Amino acid sequence: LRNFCVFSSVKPLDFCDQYSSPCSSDATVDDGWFVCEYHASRFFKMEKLALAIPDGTGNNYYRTVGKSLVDDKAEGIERILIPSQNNYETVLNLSLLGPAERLVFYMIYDNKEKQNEICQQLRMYERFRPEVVEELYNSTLRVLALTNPNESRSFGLSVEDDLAFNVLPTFIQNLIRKCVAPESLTIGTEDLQLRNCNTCRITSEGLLASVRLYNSVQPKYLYGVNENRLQIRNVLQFQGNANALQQKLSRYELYQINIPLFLGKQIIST
Amino acid sequence: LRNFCVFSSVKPLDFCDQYSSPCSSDATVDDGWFVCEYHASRFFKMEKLALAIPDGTGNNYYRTVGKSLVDDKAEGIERILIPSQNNYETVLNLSLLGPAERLVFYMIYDNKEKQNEICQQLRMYERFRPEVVEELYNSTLRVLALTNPNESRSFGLSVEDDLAFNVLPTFIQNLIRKCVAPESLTIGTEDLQLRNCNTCRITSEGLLASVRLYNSVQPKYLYGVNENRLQIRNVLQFQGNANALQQKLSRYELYQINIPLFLGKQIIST
Amino acid sequence: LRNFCVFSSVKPLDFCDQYSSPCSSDATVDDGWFVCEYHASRFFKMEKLALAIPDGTGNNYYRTVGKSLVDDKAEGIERILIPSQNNYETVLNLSLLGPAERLVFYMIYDNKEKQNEICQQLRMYERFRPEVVEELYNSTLRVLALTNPNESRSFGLSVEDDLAFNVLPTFIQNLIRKCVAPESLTIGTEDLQLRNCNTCRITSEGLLASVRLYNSVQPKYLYGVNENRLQIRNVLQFQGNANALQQKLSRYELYQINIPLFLGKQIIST
Amino acid sequence: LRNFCVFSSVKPLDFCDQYSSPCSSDATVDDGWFVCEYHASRFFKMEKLALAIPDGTGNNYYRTVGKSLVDDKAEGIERILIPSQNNYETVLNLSLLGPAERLVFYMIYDNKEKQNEICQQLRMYERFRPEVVEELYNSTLRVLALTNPNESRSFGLSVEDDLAFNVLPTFIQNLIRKCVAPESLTIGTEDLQLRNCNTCRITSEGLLASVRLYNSVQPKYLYGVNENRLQIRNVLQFQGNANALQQKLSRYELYQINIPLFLGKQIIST
Repeated sequence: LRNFCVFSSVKPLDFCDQYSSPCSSDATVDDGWFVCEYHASRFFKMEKLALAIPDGTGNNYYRTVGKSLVDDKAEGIERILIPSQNNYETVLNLSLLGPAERLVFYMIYDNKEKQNEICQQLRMYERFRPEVVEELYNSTLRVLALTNPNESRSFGLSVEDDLAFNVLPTFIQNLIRKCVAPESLTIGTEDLQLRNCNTCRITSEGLLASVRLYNSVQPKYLYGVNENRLQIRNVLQFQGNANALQQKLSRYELYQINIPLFLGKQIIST
Repeated sequence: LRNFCVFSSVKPLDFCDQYSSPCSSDATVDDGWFVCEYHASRFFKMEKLALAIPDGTGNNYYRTVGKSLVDDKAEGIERILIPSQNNYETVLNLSLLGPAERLVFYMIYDNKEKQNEICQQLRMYERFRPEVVEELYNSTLRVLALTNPNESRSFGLSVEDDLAFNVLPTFIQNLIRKCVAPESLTIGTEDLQLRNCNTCRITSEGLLASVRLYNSVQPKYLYGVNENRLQIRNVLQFQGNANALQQKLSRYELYQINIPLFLGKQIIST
Repeated sequence: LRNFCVFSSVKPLDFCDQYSSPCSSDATVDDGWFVCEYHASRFFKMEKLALAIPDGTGNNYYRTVGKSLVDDKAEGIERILIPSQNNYETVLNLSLLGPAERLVFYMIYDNKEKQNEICQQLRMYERFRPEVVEELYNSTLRVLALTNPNESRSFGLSVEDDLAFNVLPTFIQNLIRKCVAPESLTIGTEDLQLRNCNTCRITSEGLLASVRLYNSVQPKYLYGVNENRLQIRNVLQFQGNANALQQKLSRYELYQINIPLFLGKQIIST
Repeated sequence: LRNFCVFSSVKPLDFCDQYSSPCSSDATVDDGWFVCEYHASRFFKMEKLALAIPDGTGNNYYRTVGKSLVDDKAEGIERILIPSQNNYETVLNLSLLGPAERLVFYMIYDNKEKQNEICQQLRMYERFRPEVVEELYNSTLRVLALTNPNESRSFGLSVEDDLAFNVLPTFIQNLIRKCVAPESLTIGTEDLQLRNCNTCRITSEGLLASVRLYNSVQPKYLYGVNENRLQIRNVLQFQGNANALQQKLSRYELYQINIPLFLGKQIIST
């Protein structure tokens, strides 16, 4: 598979003489997410980060961790990172999306009736090109197949967290497992406390950025804005020169104020 | 003051025809620590980091935060970042240090009797050069003068934390204030939750890295090691190629596993 | 006989259009083992070594000695070099092996009932090629025939060692005699003390590497390992440059740390 | 020191216009013996061998071990490897050696009266060149200085072995320590059983090859023989062709029949 993104198979059904998928350059690497950084940012509101664990000899074990794009001012469903099967249609706005993306989302969340309804309603597009549904269905199925199943992963000390996790679809479970790093990682015979505090939570509505931590990240795929419209809203600004703002302190190494997803514990077998 | 480091005035008392202070390049910037990064790393086991707070217009307010160099395997006094006046002599090993550094440490912690004893015992060095004690005392005094005193700073919800903080010397109090960032910062009219969890603690023995978080930082001033001696100790290593170690994931942006000092809350007045 | 290995006659019963035996290049020399070095390493966990005894004129008498591949960390049945008829099925894992190898092992250890059962159960393979059992049985029988019987060989000063040796099958007895060198060899009229200490033992469970000597041998047929799987286990390493590790001493002739099989005494008649 | 051999300073006292020391090529490496392989073979009847201990990462720790040149037919003082101060004069035949070698041996064994007597008797050679004794004495002293002093070394389970070892001179003690390998070596936290049996012994007469093991080593510095003289002595020879002598078995890797010096246990600190 040259492109591992589950949304890479989405194409204009009407006419595709020359179309390029919007997947980013990371869609060609098998990091286990099966979602490119562009699509993850667009849908699940997160980016990818690499976490390196050293051993003592000079070898590094690498892991993926999600970086939350949710600001501290977001409320309600705006703080939901990955929606669950109970509210994915409302959170992702499936009615507004195109039929191909809607079918892909239905197949991801395992809605057989919706899958059949969309497939039967999409047959009239066969009159344009004879692979409107066949190749899309096959590609999505072969992408989802790779997600099917002494390392252990716990997502909280409470039973309700485990119940919320085990009712999610297999693709969603794999995405959450790959995007959420453990607070404490037991590797070999030693425990590494990556963080003593959590930043995300798993509930009946999916994976949410429950903690309202301050986020100062600049998205590299969601930075578009309409300059033609006039926006009138109060903000706060600083008065002073470099002495008052202490601009010289910028010469030091900057501490990034971001929100990586940390929750639960992980056991890595020998 | 071209050099703001309190230890920059320490010179060989016997002979100083051509001597260069070991202060790093950051000793010439007035960041409020009054201790260079080299000396802070050597004594208080921490480095300097810059924290930027945006406003909304495009201006950044900069602050200093300490980065802990204490590993999770350290025990007891090895986890003490900044010792208090009760145990600074034992923690810093004053009996092993030179007379000039010992006098500087005595003056920092306000031990008048020790100051007078060292000054009277150091008079025999006047026979080499007539400024063995005078210029050192004057420089240390003028450095300490700058540390003398609606912004507020709380270092915990418990009374004992405040009692431990207010019994420290003025220089130590200023260093702790400059090196420890607040968990939540109330700026203007809004609260920014920099971190929901703490990484350091203030007790009767000073500022300690109480939380045994995993540290993967490489000191840039304490990396020396004797290769001639043979060291025999068990460690853990990873077996596998790039596929097993997932080296390709290194192409993503790395999340730094370090321990910045976060504790208490801060109120910044308009 | 171009190939003297007893396991060289094992072939895929189903289809053998182009099959090459895994016997090593030493299978074509009649050293008396009747087992190639590859198969000896695979089953009995030993390699072949040559021992030369000079006379005084310039002629050398050559003998074979087994080199143990068992490490000092092995425990229990992992230290068994050549299993006896009491536990050969468990040690060699006959239930996991193919029917041809199982039949060969049954014939080696003289289990007539198992031989007949396997021969009658293997008749259904005659429908593929008409020599599934006939040629294999004939080759194994003609190989075993060569092993049938004032030189003397003692395998210990205790009676139980002799009792353990004399209850073994003829093929196993010949293999042990050829692979185990004497501690003291009486040749002509003089005794040569090859070794004052023993390295192997013969008991009711066969020939075992009883002595937990350190083994630093690298097998040349058992060096395969799966690099795709991640292995997490603590080991010990040395810190230091060539001066600390004394790498220059590598210019001298190296003393090989291996475990040849030495036990008992041998009398060679004129 | 370009040449670490203690006997390298021995020169013809009468005339040295063009003289080359008989030290071998290993005299320029600081292996801790301070005796070249040629001189060790000539006097103490042993050669040098390298022993490599692996760790688990890929680094090897190297040690020196003595290889005994004493045959199993030697008797009495012919089996003495390193003589002690009680019988070094008789074993080494000091009365037959030259004055320079005799003085070097006296200084090695710490015989002050003999040293002074030889130095005063060697003054008449000052009339040839003015450094007959001065440079030799200085070189021998500076060589012996390097031998002066949680690793531990035991040379037997009996008290008499320790008493015999501790009464030897410092140079002899260092030579025995460097040339005798431990039977069991405790490195780090694990024990490596290099050999379960000993090959040498330490007694009141020094280090001896007590065990009459068969030796088939060919010395590379003591192979000279007078072919002009006729030697008449009975030996044993083998009758037969390659089939009777089993010359084909020479194709296997040969097991060297030599006698490395193994005795006691060694503890290597971290």
